[PDB]
Amino acid sequence: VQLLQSGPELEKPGASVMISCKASGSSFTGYNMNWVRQNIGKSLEWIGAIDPYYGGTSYNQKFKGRATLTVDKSSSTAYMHLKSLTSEDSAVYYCVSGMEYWGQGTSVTVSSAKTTAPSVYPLAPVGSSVTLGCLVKGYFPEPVTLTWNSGSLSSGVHTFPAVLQSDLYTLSSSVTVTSSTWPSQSITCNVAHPASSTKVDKKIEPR
Amino acid sequence: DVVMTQTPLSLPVSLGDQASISCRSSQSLVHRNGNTYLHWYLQKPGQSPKLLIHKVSNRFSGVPDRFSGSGSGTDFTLKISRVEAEDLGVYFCSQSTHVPPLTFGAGTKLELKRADAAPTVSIFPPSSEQLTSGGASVVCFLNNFYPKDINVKWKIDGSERQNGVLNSWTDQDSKDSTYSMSSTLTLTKDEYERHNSYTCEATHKTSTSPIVKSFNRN
Amino acid sequence: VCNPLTGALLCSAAE
Ligand SMILES: [Cl-]
Repeated sequence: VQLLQSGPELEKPGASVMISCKASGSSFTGYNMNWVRQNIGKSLEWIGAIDPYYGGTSYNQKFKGRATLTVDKSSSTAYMHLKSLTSEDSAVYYCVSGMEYWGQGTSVTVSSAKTTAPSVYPLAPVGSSVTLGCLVKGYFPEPVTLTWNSGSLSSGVHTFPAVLQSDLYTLSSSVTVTSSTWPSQSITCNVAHPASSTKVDKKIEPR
Repeated sequence: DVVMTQTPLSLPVSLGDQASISCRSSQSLVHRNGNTYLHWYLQKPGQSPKLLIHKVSNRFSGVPDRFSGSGSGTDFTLKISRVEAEDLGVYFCSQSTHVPPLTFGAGTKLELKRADAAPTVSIFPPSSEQLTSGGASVVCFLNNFYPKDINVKWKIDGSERQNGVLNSWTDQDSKDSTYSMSSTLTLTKDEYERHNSYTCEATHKTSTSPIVKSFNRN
Repeated sequence: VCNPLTGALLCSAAE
């Protein structure tokens, strides 16, 4: 039993989103398709469910009149429509067959933000090890990729999850090396944000 | 709605240890039909949830027998006899007795125990690149610490600044089981240049006093 | 439809 969901969605406040869930393995019409979302914080909230043999629905009153569930039997696919979106709706949305088997989730981001390239800034100092970093500030949407020295520097790295704040994302990454390695050797962060055509190498220079 | 209270929020274990996760509902989950629709799921990192135990004590297809569930009425416990590496992740209880809506517990993160470690704290001034565009972000990394709970404050010229802070935290490190945190304070260049002392201040189990790193703008 | 995990959800018989 496998549930394939559609990819990430980005919407403005007040807009709608429509997500799909393609089911394979078991009998499509044998299980109610439930929908659940996972908020920032990891808490889970059940939205509703649909019977696919004839189409009856049950909603969490919280979403009643805002969410609409549908199915297409001819393609073993269930859909979730949610309208009047706000930032409270930014979440990962799962379909779940009989509450037994879960889809892989679909990310929905509700934001006023237009696509925006990050600004990439070096983090150099003002012991045995030295820690450097890179600050990837004010971009939209996710994702960004970051490496150090084209991936050759992998150990000693902490690349933090991005955070949405004031309708743009910021990420950072630290790298720690032996103090004998920098400033003598070269340390560069490699940042890509494909949505903005951004590909930046920022070499970390001593101040 | 039925509220599901899970404890603890976080459960540090060594591999091979027993683990117990408790869930308490705001009213009985015994249905008029005599069934108790109380289920347990595990969500491993970067994965979707997977069903482990259904109807209080039944293991789902394929689930190893180190997992067991018990309880009645309003109190339920999931037990893992001997924790394996693949068992780390977030456990949730869920009820379907009183529907709609189905409801869930907040989640219990099963994590690995290790020796306490003080954070490695590094502080960074704004780059000259950022300053040319009129902005100024100050960054603090608090790295490779244990246990997970930490608190950070920014103090400028000896006074706390709360506005303009962006914090992020890593999941437990795959090699050394520690945690790390980044904190970024963003100011305008004019605000940054108005002050000289910048301090990143943390509290952590490993010290009864605050842990600080500072720089002077010069 | 009646599913074993979900009790009365879309399942009159389970009430
Ligand atoms: Cl009641």
